[PDB]
Amino acid sequence: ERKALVTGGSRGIGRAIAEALVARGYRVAIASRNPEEAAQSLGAVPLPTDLEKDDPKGLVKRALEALGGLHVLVHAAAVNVRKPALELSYEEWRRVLYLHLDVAFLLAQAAAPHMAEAGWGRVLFIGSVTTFTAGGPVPIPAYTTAKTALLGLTRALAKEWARLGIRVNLLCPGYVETEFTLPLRQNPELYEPITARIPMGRWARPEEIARVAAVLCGDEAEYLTGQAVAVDGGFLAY
Amino acid sequence: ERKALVTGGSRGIGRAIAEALVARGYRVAIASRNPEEAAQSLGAVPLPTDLEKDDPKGLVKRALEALGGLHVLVHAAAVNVRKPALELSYEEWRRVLYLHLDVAFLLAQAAAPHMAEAGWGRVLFIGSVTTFTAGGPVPIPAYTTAKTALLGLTRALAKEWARLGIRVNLLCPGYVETEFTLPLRQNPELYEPITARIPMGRWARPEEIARVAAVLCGDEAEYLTGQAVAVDGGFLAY
Amino acid sequence: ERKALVTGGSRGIGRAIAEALVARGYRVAIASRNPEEAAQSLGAVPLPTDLEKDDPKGLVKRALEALGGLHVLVHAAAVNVRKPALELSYEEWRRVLYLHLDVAFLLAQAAAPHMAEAGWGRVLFIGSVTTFTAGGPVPIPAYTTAKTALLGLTRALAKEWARLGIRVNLLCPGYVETEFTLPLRQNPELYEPITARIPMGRWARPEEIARVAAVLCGDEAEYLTGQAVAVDGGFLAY
Amino acid sequence: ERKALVTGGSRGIGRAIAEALVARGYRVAIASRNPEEAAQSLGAVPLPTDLEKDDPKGLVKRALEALGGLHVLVHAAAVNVRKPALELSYEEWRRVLYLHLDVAFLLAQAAAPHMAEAGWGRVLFIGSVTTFTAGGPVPIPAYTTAKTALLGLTRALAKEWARLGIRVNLLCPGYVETEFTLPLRQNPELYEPITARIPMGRWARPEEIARVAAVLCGDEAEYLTGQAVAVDGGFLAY
Ligand SMILES: NC(=O)c1ccc[n+]([C@@H]2O[C@H](COP(=O)([O-])OP(=O)(O)OC[C@H]3O[C@@H](n4cnc5c(N)ncnc54)[C@H](O)[C@@H]3O)[C@@H](O)[C@H]2O)c1
Ligand SMILES: NC(=O)c1ccc[n+]([C@@H]2O[C@H](COP(=O)([O-])OP(=O)(O)OC[C@H]3O[C@@H](n4cnc5c(N)ncnc54)[C@H](O)[C@@H]3O)[C@@H](O)[C@H]2O)c1
Ligand SMILES: NC(=O)c1ccc[n+]([C@@H]2O[C@H](COP(=O)([O-])OP(=O)(O)OC[C@H]3O[C@@H](n4cnc5c(N)ncnc54)[C@H](O)[C@@H]3O)[C@@H](O)[C@H]2O)c1
Ligand SMILES: NC(=O)c1ccc[n+]([C@@H]2O[C@H](COP(=O)([O-])OP(=O)(O)OC[C@H]3O[C@@H](n4cnc5c(N)ncnc54)[C@H](O)[C@@H]3O)[C@@H](O)[C@H]2O)c1
Repeated sequence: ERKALVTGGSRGIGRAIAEALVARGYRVAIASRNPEEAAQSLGAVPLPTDLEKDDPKGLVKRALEALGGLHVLVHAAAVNVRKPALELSYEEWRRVLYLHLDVAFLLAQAAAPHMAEAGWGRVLFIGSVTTFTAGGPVPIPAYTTAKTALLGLTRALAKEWARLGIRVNLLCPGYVETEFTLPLRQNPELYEPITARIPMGRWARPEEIARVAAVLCGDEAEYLTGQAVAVDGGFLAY
Repeated sequence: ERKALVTGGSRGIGRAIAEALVARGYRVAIASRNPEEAAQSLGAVPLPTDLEKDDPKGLVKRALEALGGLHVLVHAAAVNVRKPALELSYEEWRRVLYLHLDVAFLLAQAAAPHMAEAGWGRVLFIGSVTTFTAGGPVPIPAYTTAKTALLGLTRALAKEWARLGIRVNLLCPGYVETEFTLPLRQNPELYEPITARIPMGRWARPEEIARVAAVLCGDEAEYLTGQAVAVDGGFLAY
Repeated sequence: ERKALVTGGSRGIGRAIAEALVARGYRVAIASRNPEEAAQSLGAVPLPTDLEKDDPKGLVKRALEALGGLHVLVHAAAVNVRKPALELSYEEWRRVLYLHLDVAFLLAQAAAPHMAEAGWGRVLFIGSVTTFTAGGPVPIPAYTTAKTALLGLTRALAKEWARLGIRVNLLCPGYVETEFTLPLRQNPELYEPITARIPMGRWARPEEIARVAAVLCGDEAEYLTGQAVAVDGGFLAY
Repeated sequence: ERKALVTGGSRGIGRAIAEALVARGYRVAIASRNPEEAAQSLGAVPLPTDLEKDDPKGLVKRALEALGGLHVLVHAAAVNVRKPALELSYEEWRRVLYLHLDVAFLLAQAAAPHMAEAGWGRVLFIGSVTTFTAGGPVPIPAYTTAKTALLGLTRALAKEWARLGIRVNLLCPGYVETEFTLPLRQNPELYEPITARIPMGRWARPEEIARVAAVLCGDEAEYLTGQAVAVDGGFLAY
């Protein structure tokens, strides 16, 4: 019955979220460049797309048609350029901000009318501990800016769409074991100082993050909107 | 199998949380001055106590004995003195801070060893939108101070007990329909300006708040600790 | 002796900041489309530019040449498209994000080497109460997103440039009497609900905001960096 | 002309603040157990008191009489019990909360009428990075709770007293070189992991913190109230 679109649903956190939603009985479509294999394994509809180039409006239209509706949107598609501000080019800055922020806006804007028609919707953007900090030993100014910007977008859309039955929140994972953060794990000068600040003493498994994502995509969030929810093993609280 | 103690479990939010936990299969004990009737209706163990006077350590000991263990602690017992700072006496200030904050510390401190023995625990303190604001048109300086203090306590205990398998979080409800907030609802100069700032356009039902409380008292919060989670219909985001 | 560039220095807050810096003995250059008259009145160097189109790098180069150095950067140039998310076009979204955020990054990136050479620098971005909220009754999703994004950029640049002697902060004014907010003041449904939330009971004068801006552009901020400083008459605290 | 009372004014940050206020032409009184020597060196009026036992109301009365008025209140008196929550006794918990929080409330409550009579006042509470975190490797749950509670009190009093001409803020210093933090500096396992997170790469000198305190005790803060201002060398932003 609930129809969901998960971008970045072929790997890591996005895949875990798609998995959790399927487990809840949702009909799910995953979008990535080569989603076929993961979709078949997952029991989801594959929607091939390059979100760094393709019109987000088109993906939402394809999702609506493929699923027979659209109630949930999760934007997990990931990219990054880990360079200090003085080294980063404007092109690289825009590449990161476009996929993380602009596409978030465009996807949500396109999906909202469908959720409104159903009188129920859930938009879940993915933030980071960098929504509240600058990444510590890691040089990620563009990413930090984009993930913090998402909290403003979250509040803004939540405010405007609340009466339409749509809830908009920002899931902020801590340090999770996925391919995206391999560079962090392979550099002791990055991994050790960071992990020393995680009270639980370990990084998260994608499925542990997805447990909370599912909640934010369900009836549990009926009165929860315009908020960031950090699932970081205690990192920010340290 | 999971054993839970819910103070303030005979009415409002606390009762709704106790209800939600029983629905999850948890064995629950509710503590309030006259919990008998609610406990029988709820399917919970009654633990009569006046938390404004009785040693919190004693209540935890009684809960452990009554339930055959203790994995979850929810402190919802409520009181307030709605007077401006210049009118408030030190006694009144202490009355509010004691029940909301000191008792939170004492209950958690007493419960932690039991959760640690089990290798799994959940502590849920109850915050407020006043954990982030001063209550707007309502004169509640002591309450605001206590609910904000709880976020510091939440971070502190989460940091220290993470390795013991205990998660500590602060559920921050927005404006909820309970007896505690009747004064707000019966004064147009309070109710209208506040409600105009709630994007969803309505106050919450206790059960809607409890849906999230249950999550924070379950496996969904395995990697979620030291955080405030606001369930306010968009109020803070407005 | 300290050389400062203030974009948006011909009117409102930017003009007040330029004024305050000149009062501190700083040599100031103001940038706007037609800065001549204000510059002459102010005792500042005029730098004509259209920051919605002209390469930010070029403006910084011109400022360095005009002032004989560059130690302080204040980005106050303003624009907005007050339309709800579902009405806003991607072009309009980009127009707001470009001037408020992208240009902030580009200007700071270009100015940093000059501040580093001097071993002392101050970057002051201008945030808003929308860095922490969604603007309440005002439909400003793009602006909210940009002003919140600036806090991430502030933290990121502050972290990377601290050792170079540069401090980076975000001054977040509340509701100020300038031409930019005239639309808010001329609509009772906007002005009254907002002002009712300002404890001081009145909007700010640009010079009152500039008093704090000057501090963040001086030696007082030697150990203050990567922070937002809200000057809002108590609005956020309400 | 402006009269100020600085508790904890004989050493460290409090002394530096008293010094900065005297430099601004304020008539200052410092309160500590043995303030005589520092007061004479400082050019301030000594007010002997043990704030862990003596009625705060009495100190304010003595300050009013000694200074011929009272416009500014800075509460820097310090104490701490660095023990984990499970080791900490309720007495120790109360000792920390009383001096840091209860006394802050009592002093401000007593001073407000004097500031109101003058139509101008400044209350400056002292927070910490633990107003936003749990202290990292340092076991300070009571202190963390108290310093976070102060932000709630700050917002609450700022809201209620804004119309009286009083501004109330929370100065949150990072890691400062004073006797109070010697234990941190003498333990490599504490000092190194903490300092590695300070972008500026060094701890602050008390006078650097006082530069900002003075601003919050002056006309610069005319429109700044109910806020925390962190002066931490970039620690929180890291
Ligand atoms: N890994 C972490 O520790 C961590 C922490 C906080 C936030 N996040 C956020 O979580 C989200 C998921 O990241 P992850 O770690 O699971 O990454 P991942 O590398 O495991 O997965 C990235 C997904 O995005 C997809 N993708 C990449 N480029 C794409 C494109 N051009 N078009 C469509 N899809 C594309 C991939 O195919 C994949 O399905 C991101 O928004 C990321 O910034 C991750
Ligand atoms: N109602 C709201 O809108 C709202 C919003 C944010 C936070 N909260 C918080 O939620 C919690 C619950 O409040 P609520 O609105 O459900 O209140 P409520 O009046 O509905 O219930 C209060 C509970 O505390 C109990 N209680 C009162 N005094 C007690 C004592 N001395 N010893 C033991 N138990 C005692 C009552 O018997 C009852 O079970 C509180 O911590 C409150 O501050 C409420
Ligand atoms: N007015 C408020 O209540 C308020 C509140 C919070 C934040 N702010 C922020 O403060 C800053 C200043 O706004 P303000 O209210 O003083 O506005 P303003 O209208 O008074 O001044 C705007 C300045 O930007 C300049 N400008 C506009 N377009 C430009 C362009 N294309 N190129 C170069 N300069 C251009 C103007 O010429 C002028 O000097 C902005 O960043 C704004 O978002 C304002
Ligand atoms: N040192 C830091 O790195 C740091 C960081 C953040 C916040 N703070 C806060 O700054 C404030 C000042 O601390 P500090 O580091 O300058 O400490 P300090 O040890 O240098 O000075 C403490 C002051 O409090 C006084 N004092 C102690 N007990 C007293 C009592 N019973 N009655 C009256 N006065 C008493 C002392 O005599 C002294 O003047 C405190 O509120 C502290 O928690 C300090």
